[PDB]
Amino acid sequence: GHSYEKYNNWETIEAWTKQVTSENPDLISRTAIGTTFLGNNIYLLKVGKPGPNKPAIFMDCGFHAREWISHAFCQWFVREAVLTYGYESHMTEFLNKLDFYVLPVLNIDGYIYTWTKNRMWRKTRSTNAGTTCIGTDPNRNFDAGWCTTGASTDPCDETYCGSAAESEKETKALADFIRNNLSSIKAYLTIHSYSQMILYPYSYDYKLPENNAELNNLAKAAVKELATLYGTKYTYGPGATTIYPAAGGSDDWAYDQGIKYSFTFELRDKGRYGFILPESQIQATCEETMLAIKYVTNYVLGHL
Ligand SMILES: CC(C)[C@H](NS(=O)(=O)C[C@H](Cc1ccccc1)NC(=O)OCc1ccccc1)P(=O)(O)C[C@H](C(=O)O)c1cccc(CN)c1
Ligand SMILES: [Zn+2]
Repeated sequence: GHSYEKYNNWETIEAWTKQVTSENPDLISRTAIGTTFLGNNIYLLKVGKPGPNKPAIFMDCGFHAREWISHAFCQWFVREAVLTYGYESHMTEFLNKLDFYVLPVLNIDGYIYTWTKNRMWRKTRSTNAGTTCIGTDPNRNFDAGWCTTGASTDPCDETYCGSAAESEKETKALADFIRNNLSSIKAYLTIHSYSQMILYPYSYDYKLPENNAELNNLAKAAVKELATLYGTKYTYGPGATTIYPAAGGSDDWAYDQGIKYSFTFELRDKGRYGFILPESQIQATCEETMLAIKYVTNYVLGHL
């Protein structure tokens, strides 16, 4: 069975996407935007009060297989949305005025592998010609300074950038969807762990985005807001200087598509447990993260 305070395997998450949609058809619709390399369904949940000509925010989780708290957050977010709609004024206004496209698990094949074989797997599970080595790093697979830095051209490495930009069915599916909905998508949020950061462009180069002052101010406010709940401290900044230059990232790509608010989140913790964050921290992690996501949403809506 599904639990919002435990990590759920894909079979369970999948069943959840069907159930939560069935239980909230006036707030959620489920579509599939493609299949993974191993034929799993890439579900996308459209969360919001249905209406014509609505702007939208896109959020994905589960790019990297071992970052389990990421997957957990997308599920937590959906429940908060549906349970509080009509009662909490902000979320009610959010869902009335816009749609959240929530993609709960992008790299499903990798996620399954972390359950069945290797808890520390990161990449996809696609095969590579000429080698037994498996998988491409999805966050090096986008058309953003593709493979020019912070990436490997070797299929055996954890940062393999792929045979070409969007060589992975999963990243192609995500890019295709966003490209088809550019007119409506006003912000792109991509959830990772760990390190407690909010990153914004650019990561593929040290250059700064045209609106970097605004993004910095937005990130600073979001981290302040996050800290109010449990005191959790995040840092923030351009990806390249805040972690390290890394080309082919989905956040850089989305931004260069014209999506002016594009952020990567790195959730708890700072390395005590790392990727193996205990389920006992799921609730608190998700609750504080909600505050930052809602803050960003409120800002974006107020600046349409
Ligand atoms: C613990 C997290 C910070 C993950 N990092 S990781 O699993 O250790 C692998 C990652 C691989 C890499 C190679 C070359 C250049 C940059 C990054 N290494 C890394 O982040 O090392 C730094 C580090 C290590 C431990 C704790 C904090 C920071 P991530 O979510 O996988 C980081 C993410 C990525 O590597 O795709 C990322 C790095 C730079 C910029 C962005 C924004 N697009 C996103
Ligand atoms: Zn990651």
